[PDB]
Amino acid sequence: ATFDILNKCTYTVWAAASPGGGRRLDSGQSWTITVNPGTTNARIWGRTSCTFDANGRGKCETGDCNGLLECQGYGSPPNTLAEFALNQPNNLDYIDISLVDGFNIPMDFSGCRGIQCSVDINGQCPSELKAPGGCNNPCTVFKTNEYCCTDGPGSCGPTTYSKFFKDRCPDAYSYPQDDKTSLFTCPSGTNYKVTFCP
Repeated sequence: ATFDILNKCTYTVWAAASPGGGRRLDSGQSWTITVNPGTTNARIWGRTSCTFDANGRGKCETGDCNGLLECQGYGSPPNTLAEFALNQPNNLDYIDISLVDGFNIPMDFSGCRGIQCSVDINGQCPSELKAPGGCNNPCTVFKTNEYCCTDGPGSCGPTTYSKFFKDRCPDAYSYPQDDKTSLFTCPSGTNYKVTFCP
């Protein structure tokens, strides 16, 4: 599938993708990439307040991926995530927005359907979760089963912290096993758009 990633934010967002790399997107700028069929574990995100040298090495305030402009792996929370797995059994793509790795930039992720998390989550973030330039999931900050779901299927459920996210962005994953209301499919052959600050 092709993904068009567009920055509508008034500030620069350094877009990233696993797999795909990364690009500086000033306001209004787009980057289009191809992710091949069968790819799983994939994600697109944006990074805020980056500094990079002439070789693309540096650091971002949110979503940094091992200090590279061109990501070769996942970023550091908090980062709003567009997650996808392509061309899975029965020709289904599995898509979602996740806040399980935190929020940093409001996002729209569209394909056969539009999913959005566009609220001022940073401005309303609980003091327990606040991070420079974003809002961490409780699981990232507090390493307990109640937030992280490590103890098996059904061992965790919504918490006052997951609900902070879920009340505001009902369609995104708010805790690791938030599947029934956050996991979507599109028929395979769909193409996608990720928009920052929709």
